[PDB]
Amino acid sequence: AFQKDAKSSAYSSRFQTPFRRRREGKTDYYQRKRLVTQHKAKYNTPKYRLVVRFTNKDIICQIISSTITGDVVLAAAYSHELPRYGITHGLTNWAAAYATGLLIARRTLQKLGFKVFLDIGLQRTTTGARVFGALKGASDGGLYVPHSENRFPGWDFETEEIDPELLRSYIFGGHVSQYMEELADDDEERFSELFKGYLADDIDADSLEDIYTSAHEAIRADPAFKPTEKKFTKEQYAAESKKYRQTKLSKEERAARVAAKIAALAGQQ
Amino acid sequence: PNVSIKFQALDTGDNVGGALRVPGAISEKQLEELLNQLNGTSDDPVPYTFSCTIQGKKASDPVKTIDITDNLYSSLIKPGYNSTEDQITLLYTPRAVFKVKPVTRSSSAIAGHGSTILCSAFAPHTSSRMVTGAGDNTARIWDCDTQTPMHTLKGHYNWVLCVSWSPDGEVIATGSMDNTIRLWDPKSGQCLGDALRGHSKWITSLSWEPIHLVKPGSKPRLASSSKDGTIKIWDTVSRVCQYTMSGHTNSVSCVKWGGQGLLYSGSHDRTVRVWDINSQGRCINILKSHAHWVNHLSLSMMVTASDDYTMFLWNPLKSTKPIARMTGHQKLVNHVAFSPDGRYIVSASFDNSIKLWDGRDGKFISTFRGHVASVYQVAWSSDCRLLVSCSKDTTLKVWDVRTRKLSVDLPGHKDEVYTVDWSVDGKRVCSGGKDKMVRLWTH
Repeated sequence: AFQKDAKSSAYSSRFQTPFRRRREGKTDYYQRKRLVTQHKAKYNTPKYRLVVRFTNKDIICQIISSTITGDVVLAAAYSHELPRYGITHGLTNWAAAYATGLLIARRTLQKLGFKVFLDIGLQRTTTGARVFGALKGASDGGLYVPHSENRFPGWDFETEEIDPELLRSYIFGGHVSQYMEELADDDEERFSELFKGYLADDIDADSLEDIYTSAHEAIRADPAFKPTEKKFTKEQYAAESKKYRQTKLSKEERAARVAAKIAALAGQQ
Repeated sequence: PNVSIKFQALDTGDNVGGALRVPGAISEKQLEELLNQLNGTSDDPVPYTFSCTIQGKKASDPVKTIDITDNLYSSLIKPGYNSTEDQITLLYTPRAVFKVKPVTRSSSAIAGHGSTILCSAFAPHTSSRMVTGAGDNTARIWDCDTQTPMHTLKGHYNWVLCVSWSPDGEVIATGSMDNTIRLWDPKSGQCLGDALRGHSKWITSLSWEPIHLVKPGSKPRLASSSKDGTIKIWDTVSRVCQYTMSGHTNSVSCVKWGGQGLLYSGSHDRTVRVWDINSQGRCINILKSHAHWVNHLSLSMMVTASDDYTMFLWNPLKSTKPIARMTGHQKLVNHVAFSPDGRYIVSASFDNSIKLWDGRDGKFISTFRGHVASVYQVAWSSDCRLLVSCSKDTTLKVWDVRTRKLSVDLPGHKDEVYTVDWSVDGKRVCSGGKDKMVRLWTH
């Protein structure tokens, strides 16, 4: 980098590296401490977090607990399963968060015959955020997930009040259809760009609420998680992958490279 | 050591006979497995449930089921009788189904009907639909799932005192002070066009036979009770008044129908009338007994709860004489749940107590205590197993039917719970207070 920046021996020598999962900007250890650590007199009683995470367009809900060897997944549901239940579009929206969360609750609570805490991760807590969508679905789903109402959309700021006519509307995609409506007579340039697939499968707005309404039914009816079929084995995926992973060296090879180098770069061209 | 078992059936239902011997060491879970094999019901998730050996007023507890059979054989309660100590007596009845993982975040609240009042309906099972009725003159259909209001039915001239809901959930019926009942489409929120006239005074109560098993000649009907002192039977599909039942001097507070053939009414004139609805309109029997106004009714048995705080059980259909007089509550019993459910009745009273009764024996199985104030409503939530009660103390409590112990209680700072509806999955409570919200608990 910059000549008069650059790093001394002494800088590096005494540098204390942060964790790794911190270097990665992925773990808030301060919040993790407080999420995980258990009352000392409840002994080996695991403290299960419901982890909700948003990728660029897949939602992740795992129920996780901890172990000094590593954390431990009890249950996992991904919003990409939702085609299974009759959901194909907008699956990182507030309603896919709800749906996925309900899928998580129903699924685990099944394989159990349950108290659990929200790991928001690094998400901001803004009112109307969709992490909290996950929460509602896991809670309407059957889990005991301790929570308050003031981050669900349709929470009145300037009064301690929830409009649930609104929050229902979000669970079902009502803000998405209403946009989808509104775009059907003020601009079809854009309505064909985004909302494309809805044309391509003939699902115009009004129906949006039913898709989710019956995604719900479908889910409670069979939450039991279908793994993908696979196609190619452990071994193959491995083998084709090693075609693309460089492999280190011997000191012997490196030794030559320098000796070779002092043959070239040195003895007067 | 072995036991001889003698099982005799209790209630109409399954029949079997033959003593059967099993070894003494065996547990209750094994005893049912032997008995069910004989009964010819399978050893599936069907619980097959026991009650025992009639008595237990004593110093001790009497004969629990789950105690190992060798222990029971020695000492049932006493060592037994002369005729026991040799057999164990089992009464067998189904239900019941399990729900697993309880969960628990706070219930969603759905605000509505400002500061208002009276009726609640939840179509159990698949139906997510909940219907609330109010003095505000409207009714609102809500989603148990979303907890958002689907629609508000705004037909009525005045206060809505009562409602009925069909299991299809597609039809709703309401009774108003306006003196008419209306039939509505819950999905559309459209008046059926069914406005039923005929009652002069407020339509206080109604019971509806959503579907009629009998040939289409007979259709589904709703029976309504009114302040006018009369009851009318109406055709839901064609909003016509098939029959009028006159004969009550005072207002008709409660009615039961769905009997599809028997109309049962309780009125302020301290009388309970049994009726033949079909083209006749004649009251076959009048049950006399209650010193005061009859508030609540159950129709298996016919059970009436009165202001005179007594509950009467009425014998088979023709004779009109009382089976037993159940006493013990101090005040008015608001509601009771009675059914073919093992002839077991649960009564909620103003006295702030709730009692479980054996209609056949007349014995009081137990009383649930712990609520501070009058008990507004009750349901046998889990089943035979659980009783759910609501009160002024803003509490909906869950109680163990067998023990009559209190397991856990639902509400805090608020005002009170007027009524509750329970499904296997969840509980819906209509509450009132200064700041109002209906509560939907999910488990």
